[PDB]
Amino acid sequence: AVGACVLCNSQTSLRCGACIRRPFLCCKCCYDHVISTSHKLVLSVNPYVCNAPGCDVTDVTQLYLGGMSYYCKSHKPPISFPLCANGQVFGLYKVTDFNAIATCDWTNAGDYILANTCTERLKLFAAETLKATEETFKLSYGIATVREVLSDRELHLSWEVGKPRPPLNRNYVFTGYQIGEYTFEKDAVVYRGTTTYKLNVGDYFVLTSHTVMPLSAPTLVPQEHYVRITGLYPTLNISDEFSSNVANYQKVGMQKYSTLQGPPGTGKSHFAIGLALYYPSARIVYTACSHAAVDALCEKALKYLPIDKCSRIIPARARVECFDKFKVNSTLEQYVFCTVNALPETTADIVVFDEISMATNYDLSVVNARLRAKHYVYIGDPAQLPAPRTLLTKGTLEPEYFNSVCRLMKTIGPDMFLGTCRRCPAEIVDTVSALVYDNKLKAHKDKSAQCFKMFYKGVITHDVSSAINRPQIGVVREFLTRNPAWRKAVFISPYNSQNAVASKILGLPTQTVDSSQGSEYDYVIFTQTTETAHSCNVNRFNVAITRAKVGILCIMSDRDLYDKLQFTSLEI
Ligand SMILES: [Zn+2]
Ligand SMILES: [Zn+2]
Ligand SMILES: [Zn+2]
Repeated sequence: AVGACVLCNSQTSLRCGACIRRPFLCCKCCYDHVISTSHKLVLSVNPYVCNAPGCDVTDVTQLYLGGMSYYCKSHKPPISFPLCANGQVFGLYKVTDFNAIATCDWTNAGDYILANTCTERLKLFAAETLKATEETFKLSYGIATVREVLSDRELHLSWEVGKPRPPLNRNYVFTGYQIGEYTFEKDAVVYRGTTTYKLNVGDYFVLTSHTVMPLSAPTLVPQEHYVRITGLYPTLNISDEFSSNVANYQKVGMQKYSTLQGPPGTGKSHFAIGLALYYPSARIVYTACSHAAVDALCEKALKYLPIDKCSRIIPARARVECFDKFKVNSTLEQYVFCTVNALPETTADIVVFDEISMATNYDLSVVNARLRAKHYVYIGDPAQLPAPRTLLTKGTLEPEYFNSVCRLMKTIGPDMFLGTCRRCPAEIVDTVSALVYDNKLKAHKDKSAQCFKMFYKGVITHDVSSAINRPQIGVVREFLTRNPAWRKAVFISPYNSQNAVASKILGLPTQTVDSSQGSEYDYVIFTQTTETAHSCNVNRFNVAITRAKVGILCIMSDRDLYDKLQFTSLEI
């Protein structure tokens, strides 16, 4: 019970017993906390409570040191010192932002803003507090017990009365009782077990609430600039394919950490793997939050790096099928491909952290904690989608508050920018260039003349809160009869329930914008479904239309985003 103060580091015996993370606070900082918030319980070796029998005064502002023990006003002896005096709380070795972080419920955008604009030690406190609150909220939702099993991909669920019903999408992963992790999709519900188990009638599902480990490492190690490439040895014989990136690879080697903003299809993955080929002896750990982002780096490595120096690290509690062509769990291979949550304790010459828009400060810290590296490279795009904030319901989280890397990218700018989109027809590139990239994204491809927009509000129905627009799906169905080439299109919409209906009426493969990110398709059909904040979010809209290599059809509800699309308008 003798640690360091989360605000000024000063050693102390005092934690805050009201904070859910119980942070060590120094005498000066502990006072400024307890006098300004509803937080009054101060723990030490013993708690700061009235030592008098039966007395229930725990508020430190109402307590005194009577010799060696603690008493309230009613029980203190004549010779006693008030625990709160001259801006201090009595303890051994004798904050506005900290107070907002410590007391907020994380339902408001301003909470996240302050967790990303505060000091570095307060970013870790914020990250721990948020994640603990997120997990304790999971305990609040109602248990689902199996009433009857229809098929191998359908059952009917009995929901706990009194406790709310969680959103039934891919985002909410349940644990069966352990018969493995299970997900659900909309009385018939589609059940997807990570284990093919005969789901017995009477078995129940709960959202797995995990213990939040404390953070120690910063989100971002302190920046060091070097005059020469440090601890890395470049090739001279370097493949013409990666000639464009060489000046940026020499920037990576001349700084402790670097930021790469790579808009869609600009060569992020190419940049990541080309770093290995430019420093052929350097040990590189490839990390991202999702298995899909780590698999994508694996696929690009399989093509350019020797397969006997690559390992795919898989946690023994396997959640979804991931990359199978590398040696599994060989922690010591020159090239290690691992999700942030599964990272081992190791060192590296270079750490490459991919899809940085999806990373939380919690993740940024866990990386700096498990990996000690000569160089850290952060790759992604603050104009693409952040991790879902399940507690955030009031206000939108702007890109500059996604995490510490995105904040640097949006304030001082990224160290390196991939400026040329090679995936998308120019109609899409020009639209997103103006929308989110300040006219700095350039199109390699010509206009395809296969990018179309239709303004059609249709009719919005709701599967609980998830939205459906049957007319917008109807307009698409009529388009498909006249446009046979599009028969191979991926259907994209901001809503699972819109996609479930699109799948039955159209038979097209189906993707939410969020699940589409990092993917590409020749033809995309996008139905905006609604004019909500969710469906009008410029990041989500940017990701939606930059999935397409050849054609896109956008059935829009929002006049603003419709008018911004530099697409051929359709009638009907
Ligand atoms: Zn302090
Ligand atoms: Zn507190
Ligand atoms: Zn008392």
